[PDB]
Amino acid sequence: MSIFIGQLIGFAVIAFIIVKWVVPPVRTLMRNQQEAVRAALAESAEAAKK
Amino acid sequence: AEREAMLAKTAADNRKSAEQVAAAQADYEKEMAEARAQASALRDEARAAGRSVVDEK
Repeated sequence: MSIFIGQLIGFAVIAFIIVKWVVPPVRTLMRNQQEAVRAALAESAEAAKK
Repeated sequence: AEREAMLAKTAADNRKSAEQVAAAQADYEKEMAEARAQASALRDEARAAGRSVVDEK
C-alpha cells in the first residue's frame, strides 16, 4: 500500500494548494454575488417605500 | 426572470417616484397660479363695477 500512501500525500498537497490559492477567490466571488443580490433586494424595497 | 423583472420594475418605480413628485409640485404651482389669477379677476371685476357705478352716479 506504499502507492496508497504516496497518492494520499499527493491528495493532501492538492487540497492544501486548493485551500491556499483557489478557495479564497471563489469565496470572494460568491460573497460579491450574494452581497449584490442582497443590495438589489434592499434597494428594491427602498424604492417601493419611496 | 423574476429577479430581472424586479430590477427593471425597481428602476421604473424610482423614475416614477421622481416623475410623480415633479408632477406634484407642477400641479401645485399650476393650481396656485390659477387661484391667484381668479382672485385677480375678482378684484378687477369688482373695481370695474365700482367704477361704472360711481361714474353713473
